[PDB]
Amino acid sequence: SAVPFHGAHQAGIATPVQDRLHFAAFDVTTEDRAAFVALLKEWTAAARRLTAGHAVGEGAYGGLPEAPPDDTGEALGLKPSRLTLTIGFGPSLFTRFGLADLRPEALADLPKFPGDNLDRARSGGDLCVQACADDPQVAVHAIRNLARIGFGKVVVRWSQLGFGKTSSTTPDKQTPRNLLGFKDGTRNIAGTEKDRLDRFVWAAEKDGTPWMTGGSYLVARRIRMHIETWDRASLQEQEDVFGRDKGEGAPVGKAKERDEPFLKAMKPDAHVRLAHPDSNGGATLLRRGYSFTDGTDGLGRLDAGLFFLAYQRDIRTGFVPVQRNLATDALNEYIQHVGSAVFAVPPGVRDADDWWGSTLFG
Amino acid sequence: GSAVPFHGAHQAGIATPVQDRLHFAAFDVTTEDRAAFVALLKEWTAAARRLTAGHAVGEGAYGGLPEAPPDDTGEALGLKPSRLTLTIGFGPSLFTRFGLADLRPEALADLPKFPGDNLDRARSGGDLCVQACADDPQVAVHAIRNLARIGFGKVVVRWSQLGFGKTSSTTPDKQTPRNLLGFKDGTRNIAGTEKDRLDRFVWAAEKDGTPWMTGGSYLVARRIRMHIETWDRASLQEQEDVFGRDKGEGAPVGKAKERDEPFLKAMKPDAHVRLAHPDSNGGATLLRRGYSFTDGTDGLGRLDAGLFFLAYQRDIRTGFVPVQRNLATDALNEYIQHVGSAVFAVPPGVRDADDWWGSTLF
Ligand code: HEM
Ligand code: HEM
Repeated sequence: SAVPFHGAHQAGIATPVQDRLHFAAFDVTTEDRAAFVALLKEWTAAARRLTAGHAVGEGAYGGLPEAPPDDTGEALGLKPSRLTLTIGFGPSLFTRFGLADLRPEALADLPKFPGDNLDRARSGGDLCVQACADDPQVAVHAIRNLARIGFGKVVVRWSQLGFGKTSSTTPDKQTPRNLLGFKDGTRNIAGTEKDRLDRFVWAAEKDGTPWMTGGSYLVARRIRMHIETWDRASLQEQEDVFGRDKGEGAPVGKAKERDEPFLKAMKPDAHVRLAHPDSNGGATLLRRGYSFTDGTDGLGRLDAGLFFLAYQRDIRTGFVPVQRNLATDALNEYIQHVGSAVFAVPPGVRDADDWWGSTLFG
Repeated sequence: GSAVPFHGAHQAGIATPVQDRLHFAAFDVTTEDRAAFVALLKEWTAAARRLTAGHAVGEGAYGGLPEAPPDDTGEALGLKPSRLTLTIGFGPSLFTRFGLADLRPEALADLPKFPGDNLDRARSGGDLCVQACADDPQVAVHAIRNLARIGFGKVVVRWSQLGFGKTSSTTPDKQTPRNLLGFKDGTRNIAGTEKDRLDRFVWAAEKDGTPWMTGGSYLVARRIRMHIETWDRASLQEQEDVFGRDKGEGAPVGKAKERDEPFLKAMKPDAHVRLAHPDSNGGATLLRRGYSFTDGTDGLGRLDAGLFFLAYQRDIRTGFVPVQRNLATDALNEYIQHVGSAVFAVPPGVRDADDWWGSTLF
């Protein structure tokens, strides 16, 4: 029911994937480094309470009548619901507070990729908070109260709600399906694979940026799906796009979802074949994304897709080579990348006296 | 994760326990062929039987001819029914078509202008609606998406609204949920067990003057934006004064327990509960069944937040209209704005496997 907040690493990366997401990018409006550090400390105090299912500050009620309550109250009576709060720092943060020479080289700007149609207003950001929980109101409450605590020092640049599986009704070892109807997550780095996490996800001291040791790098892409076009494709076209069948999710020519793929049996521009580590010099990613459905656009089409999140030890050797290799992906006909951001996710909060960003700000 | 029975004298999704998630879609009709529209209603009813039982529509999501699109888009495969209910309604504009003019119920009244309205016409109205409620958002989206696909060329989605969490209750024996202002919302509603009150206030009766509507209800939908910046800087006393209940327990002012009966004379004259209470409106009583929403940011550095208000009633003229008229002096008006609106006639239930949505009208 709760996930420990403290550790060598931030929670919400290798910890079990929760049913819901509220992801928010913030822009910083203060130039005062001391005021920003103060905020990080207050945010960390609030996060400790939130992830344990307690209200922030003095609480949501019972205080002075003439004062606004410290907590806005909409999570009263709810459980912690495995809430994790994961903070990250965008490249643009390092132009402030004299941090320019502390930007990690692994926090690389992404190139323009073919077919990008990025909405500037739903891209970038000085920092992010990823709120994952099994109850979406727990996640929203966390973001709403962090933004309220930060008011005057940060503003919300963009936000995205997402959903995965509903654990109360769906088994844990069942692979969830994305909104194209295919199982999504079969060949991924699991949180149990400590060695693969050290190799592919966690920043190491020898990587060149000491304050990031134990952190990770996050790529976020809001990927719209062209639902109505996809739904008019034949079953064979859909399966040819991925290289797996739709019902079982087995690789072509195999029987079971978890059978290892035979890449030469897939079409040359099939998604799995292009994204597989063997096709990318061994590049391997921790995918931790969520489906979204925001409504319908002005043409009646479903505004839906995948809020893709990938964690890696170095953006240059993780997301960039794989996404570059998708230049000819058969899936490109049915998707469009419309938002993007990258973040350096710092190491964990070690104990009750530590605070978000302490290794960077000291 | 269980199924809610689809057949009955009334449609499910009204008196039914309120499910965690909402996907509401309003459709406009694009065909002038009454026969083709009746055929759609029958095909939609057949799909709804499958969907509410947790089965795929038509011949299924895979295993068909490779060269044909699958009958079901597949993203709900392996999921439980999740208490999915599908509730159809007919908007007043529908009755300008198919020779239905003289069948428009008088109880399906157009709403007057209310002070403070700022209604977006694009996200208002609609020839018909489908309310999809379920505990699993993927199940709800799947249902809307597949109904829309089946209806291609005969209906188009006009607007849609997702609700990430309920703000209503038809089960007073379960915990009352909170809206994004942090107050319990749903304490004094109509419970699904209160058969006499549902007959008096919710279900249309033959004697009311429209026989085809016997057993149905009337639905008002209002999209309400919340000014959370303004609210969140108000004092606790101000917030509690606005409603007439305390924030922590949700008891009427002066009393100890949520479900103690309000003593209205102890509330401020402009308190929401005092103004909305049946005793202040000649006995007018509503079944409220709304959900919270957030659609990103407002572009001004803040989270967007609202309440998608849904009310069912026996006659719009004796339910929503008098109550909302009495809210002209509501203290809550300082913190909300109605920005979308629609009314629908919700026909009687689908009696058995031979029946179909709208059969008593057509
Ligand atoms: C809407 C967009 C996308 C959809 C629907 C999608 C869907 C899928 C599916 C169905 C699979 C096979 C099952 C699995 O192993 O998870 C898969 C695998 C994979 N995808 Fe995607 N994907 C999308 C975007 C991306 C992007 C943007 C990247 C990276 C830049 C990516 C990288 C991968 C990787 C690495 C695998 C595993 C390949 C393997 O090792 O077998 N995907 N994806
Ligand atoms: C964002 C908008 C609104 C919010 C935050 C809100 C909030 C509340 C709250 C906190 C209660 C007290 C607990 C309860 O009995 O449910 C309440 C009661 C009630 N509300 Fe609202 N409400 C809103 C809009 C409306 C509207 C538009 C109507 C009808 C036109 C309405 C009608 C009622 C009724 C009939 C009651 C029960 C009064 C009683 O019999 O005691 N509300 N509302």
